[PDB]
Amino acid sequence: SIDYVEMAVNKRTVRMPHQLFIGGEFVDAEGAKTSETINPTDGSVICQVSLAQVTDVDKAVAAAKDAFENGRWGKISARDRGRLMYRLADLMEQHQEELATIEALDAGAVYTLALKTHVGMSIQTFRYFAGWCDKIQGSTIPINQARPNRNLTLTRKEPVGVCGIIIPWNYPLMMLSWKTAACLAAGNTVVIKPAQVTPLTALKFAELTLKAGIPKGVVNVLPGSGSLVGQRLSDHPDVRKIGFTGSTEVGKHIMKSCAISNVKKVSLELGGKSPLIIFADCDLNKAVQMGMSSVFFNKGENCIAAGRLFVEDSIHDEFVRRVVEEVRKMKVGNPLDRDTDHGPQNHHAHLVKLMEYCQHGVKEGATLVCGGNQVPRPGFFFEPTVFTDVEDHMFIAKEESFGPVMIISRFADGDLDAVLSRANATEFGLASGVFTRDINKALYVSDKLQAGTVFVNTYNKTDVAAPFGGFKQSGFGKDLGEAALNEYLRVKTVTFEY
Amino acid sequence: SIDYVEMAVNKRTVRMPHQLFIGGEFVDAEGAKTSETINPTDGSVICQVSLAQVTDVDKAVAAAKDAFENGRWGKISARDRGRLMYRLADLMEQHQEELATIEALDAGAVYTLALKTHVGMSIQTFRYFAGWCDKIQGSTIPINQARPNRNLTLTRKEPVGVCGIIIPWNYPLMMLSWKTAACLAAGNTVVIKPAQVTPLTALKFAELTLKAGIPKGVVNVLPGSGSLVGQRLSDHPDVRKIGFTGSTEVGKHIMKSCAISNVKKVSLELGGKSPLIIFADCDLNKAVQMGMSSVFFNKGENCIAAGRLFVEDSIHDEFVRRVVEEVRKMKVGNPLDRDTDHGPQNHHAHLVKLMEYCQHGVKEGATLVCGGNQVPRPGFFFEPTVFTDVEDHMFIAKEESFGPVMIISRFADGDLDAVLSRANATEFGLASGVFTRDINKALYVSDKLQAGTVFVNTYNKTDVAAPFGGFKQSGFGKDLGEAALNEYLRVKTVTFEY
Amino acid sequence: SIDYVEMAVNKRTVRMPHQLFIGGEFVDAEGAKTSETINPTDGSVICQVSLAQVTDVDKAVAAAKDAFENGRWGKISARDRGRLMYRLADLMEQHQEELATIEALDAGAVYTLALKTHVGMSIQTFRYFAGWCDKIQGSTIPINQARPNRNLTLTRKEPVGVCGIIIPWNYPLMMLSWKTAACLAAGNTVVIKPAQVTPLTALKFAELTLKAGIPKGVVNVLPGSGSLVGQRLSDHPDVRKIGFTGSTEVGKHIMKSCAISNVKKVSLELGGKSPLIIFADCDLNKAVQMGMSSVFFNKGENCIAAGRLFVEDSIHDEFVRRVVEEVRKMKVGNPLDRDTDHGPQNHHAHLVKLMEYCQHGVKEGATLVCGGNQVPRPGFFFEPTVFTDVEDHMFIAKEESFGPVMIISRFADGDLDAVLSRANATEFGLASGVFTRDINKALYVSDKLQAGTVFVNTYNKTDVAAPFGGFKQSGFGKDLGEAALNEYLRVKTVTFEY
Amino acid sequence: SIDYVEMAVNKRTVRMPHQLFIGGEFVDAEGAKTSETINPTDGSVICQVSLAQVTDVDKAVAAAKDAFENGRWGKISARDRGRLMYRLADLMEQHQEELATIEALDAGAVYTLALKTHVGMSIQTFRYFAGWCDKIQGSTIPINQARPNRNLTLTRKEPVGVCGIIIPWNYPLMMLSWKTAACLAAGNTVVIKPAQVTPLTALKFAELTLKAGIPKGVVNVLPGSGSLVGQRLSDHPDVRKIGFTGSTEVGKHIMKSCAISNVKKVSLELGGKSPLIIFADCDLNKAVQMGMSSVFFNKGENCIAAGRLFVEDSIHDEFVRRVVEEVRKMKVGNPLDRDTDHGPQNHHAHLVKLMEYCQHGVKEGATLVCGGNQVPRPGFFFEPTVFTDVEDHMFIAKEESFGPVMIISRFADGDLDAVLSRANATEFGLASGVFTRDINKALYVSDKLQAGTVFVNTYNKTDVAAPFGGFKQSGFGKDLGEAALNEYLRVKTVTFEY
Ligand SMILES: Cc1cc2c(C(C)C)c(O)c(O)c(C=O)c2c(O)c1-c1c(C)cc2c(C(C)C)c(O)c(O)c(C=O)c2c1O
Repeated sequence: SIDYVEMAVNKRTVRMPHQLFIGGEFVDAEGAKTSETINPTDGSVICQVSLAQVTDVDKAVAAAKDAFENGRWGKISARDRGRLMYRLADLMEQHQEELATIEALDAGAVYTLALKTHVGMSIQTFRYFAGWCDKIQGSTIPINQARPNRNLTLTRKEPVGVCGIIIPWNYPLMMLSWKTAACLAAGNTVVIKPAQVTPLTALKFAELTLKAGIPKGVVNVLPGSGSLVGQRLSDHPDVRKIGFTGSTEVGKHIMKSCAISNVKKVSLELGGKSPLIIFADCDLNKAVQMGMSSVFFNKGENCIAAGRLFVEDSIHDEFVRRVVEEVRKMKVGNPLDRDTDHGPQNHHAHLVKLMEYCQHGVKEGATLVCGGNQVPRPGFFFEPTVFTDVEDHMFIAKEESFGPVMIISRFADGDLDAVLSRANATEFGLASGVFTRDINKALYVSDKLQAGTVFVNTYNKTDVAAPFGGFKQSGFGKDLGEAALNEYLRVKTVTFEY
Repeated sequence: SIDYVEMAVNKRTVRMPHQLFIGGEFVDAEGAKTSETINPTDGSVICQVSLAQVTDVDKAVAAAKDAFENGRWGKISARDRGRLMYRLADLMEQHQEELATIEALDAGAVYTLALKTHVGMSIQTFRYFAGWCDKIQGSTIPINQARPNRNLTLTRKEPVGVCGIIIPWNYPLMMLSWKTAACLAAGNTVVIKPAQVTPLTALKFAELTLKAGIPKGVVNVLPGSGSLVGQRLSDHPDVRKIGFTGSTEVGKHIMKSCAISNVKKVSLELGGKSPLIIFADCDLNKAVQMGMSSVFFNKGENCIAAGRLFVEDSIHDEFVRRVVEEVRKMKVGNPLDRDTDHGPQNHHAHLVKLMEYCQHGVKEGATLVCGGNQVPRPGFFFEPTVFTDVEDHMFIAKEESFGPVMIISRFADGDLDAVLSRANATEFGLASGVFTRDINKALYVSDKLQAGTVFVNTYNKTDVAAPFGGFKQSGFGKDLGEAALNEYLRVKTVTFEY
Repeated sequence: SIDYVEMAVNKRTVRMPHQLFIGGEFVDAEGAKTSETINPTDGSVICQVSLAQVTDVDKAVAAAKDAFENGRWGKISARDRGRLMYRLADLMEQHQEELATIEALDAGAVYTLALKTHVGMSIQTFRYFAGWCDKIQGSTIPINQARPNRNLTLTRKEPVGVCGIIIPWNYPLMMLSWKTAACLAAGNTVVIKPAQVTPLTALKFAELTLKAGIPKGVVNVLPGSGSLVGQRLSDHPDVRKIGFTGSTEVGKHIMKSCAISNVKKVSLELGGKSPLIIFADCDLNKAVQMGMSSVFFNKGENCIAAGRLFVEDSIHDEFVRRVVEEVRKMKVGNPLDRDTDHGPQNHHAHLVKLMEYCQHGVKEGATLVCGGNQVPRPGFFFEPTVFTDVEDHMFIAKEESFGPVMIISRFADGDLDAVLSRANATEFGLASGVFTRDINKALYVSDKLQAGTVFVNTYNKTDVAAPFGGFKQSGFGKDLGEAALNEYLRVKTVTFEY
Repeated sequence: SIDYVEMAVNKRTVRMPHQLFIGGEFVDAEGAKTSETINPTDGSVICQVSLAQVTDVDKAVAAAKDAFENGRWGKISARDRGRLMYRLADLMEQHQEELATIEALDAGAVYTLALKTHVGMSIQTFRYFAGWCDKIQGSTIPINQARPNRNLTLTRKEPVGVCGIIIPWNYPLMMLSWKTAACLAAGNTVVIKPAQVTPLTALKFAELTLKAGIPKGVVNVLPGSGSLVGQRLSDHPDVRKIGFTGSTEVGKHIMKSCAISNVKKVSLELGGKSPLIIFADCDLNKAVQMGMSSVFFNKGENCIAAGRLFVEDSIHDEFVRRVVEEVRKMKVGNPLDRDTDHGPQNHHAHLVKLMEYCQHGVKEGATLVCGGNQVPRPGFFFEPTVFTDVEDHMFIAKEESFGPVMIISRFADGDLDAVLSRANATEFGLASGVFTRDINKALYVSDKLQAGTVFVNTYNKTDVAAPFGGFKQSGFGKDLGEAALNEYLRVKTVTFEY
């Protein structure tokens, strides 16, 4: 009998769950504590959400150890687990207008992608990663056949324990499923520390599993403070695995728990500085458009998006002045409004956090080729900014903006390794990109970039079986791929003899 | 023109290298600093060995970045790399009397295994792991074939960088090669922080590569202090990977560098508490002998050896009183002496470090069924001790002895899960064992033990293609196997389109 | 608008397809030719089925070359192919009472397995082998990196062409899916030459794909004469691959087309002489029961079933006299009748074909310990026969019975290699078996048997990811496993350079 | 005490073995039968070689079943087998002047490649394929873990039996080793039916194994008649495997034994019609030279060499008239003579067999742009011929020449699929080629060619780890690669339970 302040918004009764779903039920935090959520389109508040404490971390990793151990999920055969996980996708996509508008409402994400991605892109990873439940294998090798005896082996892939779930702030709901598939499938159960700014898409998901009847205590979400609930899950002895994506900061401090508390594996992701090295030889009509889609996607709140958009001289002002036109083409409106092409940032201070970045570089001597300050309306709409020719020593060409701020640079006509060593030199080593058509110019674009997905001639390809991770300065541990069930599952050995 | 105080010992001119082989040559430490080595058979000293400083860690990870980058090893085709690594095995096994007697002399290891293991067991892993040089593969998947375009992919396996080499103290030379194969092969070069108590087997190896002409700066060894040279390699920015085996201690403090300095992967191993659950149903003649070989091997200095030798009641005193006879059968003598069946421990205080362990349990109420104190001769020979019936709460049945101290326990006749939950409860989760013949009693021995190599009906199988690692409380990262070239090699992605 | 003589039988409207589904539709043979089907429970006929000609083999391998080339299946991306193949499993298992009762009706298979296997066992291999559609890989090696140039490679796995489908007679429907998964998945399309005695389970499957909307001309089934339709598919130039299981005869004559017509690969399976070497040490209660289930399964029409049931002396009459009781325990009734434990053979003359086998050995001097002749009822029920002690030179201990005729032999108490060389000497080298508990007696049971699945302590394990084939005298080419997509997919090479 | 008519030729005592090395010794054929060898440089004879009978095929496959079964090779551990096979490479390359000049003398091969390839290229495949002796693996999967029991598996890779060795006529010695590595390594032994025209390089190899002391009866070579010794090995029951490369003819008649005699696997290769589709965009200086090296290599006796050298219009006469100059540049001389760039064909009538091919096309209307008839000197030197513009219907543009007869065609400037469908239409589907630099023109060159090694921008790369085979009309079964030990080794299954 969970309570909801029923929100008949966007032609649908939005019920975004408030409680802390634990032990089979949604419940409040310590003493009926709470934590609100913000309407980023206006700065408004939406509703009340309980915010757990260190009172709860004693409860989640002990109550979600029920599903792991005793009930249905702990032991049911390989089929119905996926077959139950698969039925989730049956209910969920039916209610995309729930997860579309909600994530259109929670994190202000535009409705146009709120339908395609914010439910659709989740519908895929439910069914692609619900695959390997009854399909995962041993691989068991030729042990020493010890004469005069006869030997054997069979290693295997086994679940680990209980896991940590730190969804980032930017992509709240869809990046729940991207970490609700590779975690549950490996045999274990989950306990989620969502983003509390937009936790209402996250908490909305588990209610469907309620009807969907997954074994009790298999999935439990947990809003909370920044580094208490995270740390309290970051140090508990019971927890076995840990999922997070966010700043570069939290890890080097959170990764000191893992040197101490319980040596359990770690899974952290950091934002990046993808250099999108556009030559001019590619089709200039698409060198700008998908180039313009390369950065300004989903109002700039893109995880890997390339904020250093190199261009050859021959098309720069061309690419600029055309893109300069394209910077004007966008729509700023209600994300649930179909025509909306640009919405507000996630949060209030962050629009500040982006603007000074603009202000930083502009003071350096940066060609503020448009905007750079807040769109003059409630919420935190920001003017899509376009710098120019900013070299590396400046502060804008090193910091992660976290905004739709196209921050160009430039090089010599046809350069391969030098300026791309201005694409190679950034320590944020997540993504990359390139455009080209003569691929005697894509033979040296993708070999040498020490990046984690060394694209060529495209970008923006959020698709389920693209196995993904990051290199040095944005984490380790791969998501959205087969290795996702490479670490999540523990390797046993055996060694018989007769 | 390296200098050696030529040691014509054991019918052979022992030249154990003293210097710090860097930049292509063996050289001394800071200001001609040194660090001695101990003769564990007598407590004597052998010779002088320079001990590097933080002056050197600026030199190794910058000079061994030469082989990686510019010379032969950085770029030569896949064949001659193994073909050069393979020629190493041509020279080395010819001089087993070098690495046999030396390791018979350095770490006091008996000659009987000094020939079979301390060179022979190294001769294997040179040639089994010199295999995959020109044999390692991509595995490149079906990317979204994006209509109306046509797509592709090809991931790959790439070297990482420069690595850290902390050979443990116990198995000095052979465990060099076990980490001189999986490291060099992946494309990178190596820099070795050996055990300085017995660094003279370690430093002896690289001289053969000198004749063997491996590319310069590919292999460089480095004696040094405990946690300076280790830490100074534990924090440098240049270093990319790190190899160590030793105490459980150093990691939880060393693993705080990896949360900070440069996030590079880690590879650490800790000693263990393998419960060797001998039923009586196995052949009692071999239930004792290989059981007796299960612990007392190479004078107790065994990395995974089972120091909790469970036995059913029916054979306990039988297994005891027979093994009690077998505890007497052993030889204590010069390890290079063929008849020697038991030598001294590694080091002086450690024989203390083992004896109080004996003294600890005996004060608890432990049946000191023999010995327990130092063999009355120079060096640090120790009397093979046999306790009995020691339950878990005591200090001996929880601590790692690090000695040939057979520390029994006991259970009910035919028990499967309970007493093996006294085999399951220890957090040192490296090895295991079991004996049995009716393998309706090996169906529940090996499934449930949360250990890393869940043996059945044998033990002691140091062989090259037995892929090995540890579980929770002794590290993470697998050695001596195919996954050894699973982490050492970085995964790239590509994504074309036409 | 396919026609069906609607059969409201077994509480369900059996529509078993009659036509020759080609070019997208079910259609009749040459000139409206036909070929009937037999009710094996009674000798009755069920309905009319067109029987194609050499008029059709010009049509199938030219019309099913449509799906391969132009329509949806030829080019759709990796996902929906499985996603369309997966939706097949959505419809099909819903109508198990169709494929259960039909195969309960077509081939007289008992309903008890008609539900579990004759639809259930097909439901698995739809979903396990619908896996590898979007999951199959290249594996692309280190080509000579030719200095002063720079090289590469990427091999791949590609579909072959059009294939040949000869389902055997015994397991009509379920062995359709076992060859409807590994064939379709590799990129190609299929054309089926089913068993015309029981083609009504086979032809029933493709109607569901009609609703299931697989690309046109991807699947086409074809009843026909014995060695015309088979030969006419055995010699056509267009056909690229060929699937068949049946007698040892047809191949050595059919394999002369492959030396001539078009050199395309071949896939043939032959029945076998699995020696099921039961020691007595195994649990005698299960040494008989699963031993009795080892032969008499699905009324003896078992593909690999062990018809030489060795036993130690100590239990022979015991195992006999108990099994002698068990030979009486069985039910002979309507296969769709739940209590039915034994049904008729497939066909009329075959019950003859089995009885003389009985008659053969009995004339030799065989202890006809029960029955041996026809059950006195319509259809062709046969009395479960049990011989004894028949040695090898006789005709029964060499011929394939193709019946539930438990044909024992015997040996010395505890013999390992000699009598098992009466298990080793038979050239039918498909299966094997053994029972044992002390597995110092399963150390020499399974090493030396030159068989294709060298079982120990079980049998009867028809499961999807058990990769299966045969050795010398029963074919070559493996089914029900990963190598199934090892041959079906052609290996390309490439070799770049820059 | 083998006899040799000692030939102190080429500054070295050529001992080419005459006998039939069987049962450990070299011996003569039936009744001291013989079979000569021809000096192709002059038509001269070299010496006497016994030619076995069907008297011998009773001896080889029974005497070489000794090594397989009883002696050293049957059972010695994995190391020394390669270690003995590896020592072969120690002796053999030392005597390259033996195998260089001999093959310079036997098959008239030029000394320039007689050193690099005819011993050097053999020295590689001895050591690359002597690798996998002690390195080959199981791969043993997750069998149904059948609750309430606990299951396992371990498949493996096992030797097959005795094999058939039909070295072709063209590349006599080096193609011995290419089939002396993948055969011996898999556990079995070998019996060689070499080319009797040039059997003196072949028979020369096994003498070194005599000193090299491989286990007796592991290797036995056998000169003989065309289709008796081949057929007599083609039908024997004992033989298990079969190796041959030669005409397209012998197989479709020899492959009728395999449908009958003993169903054992088959390995046959046929010559090809590689279309070497040179665009003009590639460097025209190398478009001719390596193009000219693409066909005229080792005096035209090239197994896969592209005898249909397409060219764009823009460079045709250019490529022609320059290559026309290059057709003149070559040297015709003694193959052991260093300056020799062109030698005679293998045999007397074959130079006829090539000339009428010239005569065939020239009568069709072919531009005989040079030569076309015999070089006017003893032996069978042939004038390097260059046709032009010959379209497909003619006889020269369909037949395999088997000569250095550059037989051009032509197309439209920049054509991709049409004229390459004159590269795609030939049913000889072994090799291919292409030149290009803008690899928007190598994106459609290599995808669609139904060939077995779909080259781009190079050719002529005989290297050991290039896994090789053929497509439809030149055989099946891959050589010089990892799959070479994919078929040669039989797959076992096991299936335990507890
Ligand atoms: C991967 C693939 C899947 C296809 C499928 C799926 C959905 C089953 C079809 O259904 C289908 O109809 C296809 C036919 O078009 C088809 C197809 O062509 C390819 C393909 C492609 C796109 C490019 C290749 C290249 C490029 C660099 C040009 C190679 O270099 C190369 O070597 C290849 C070979 O491996 C190679 C190749 O196989």
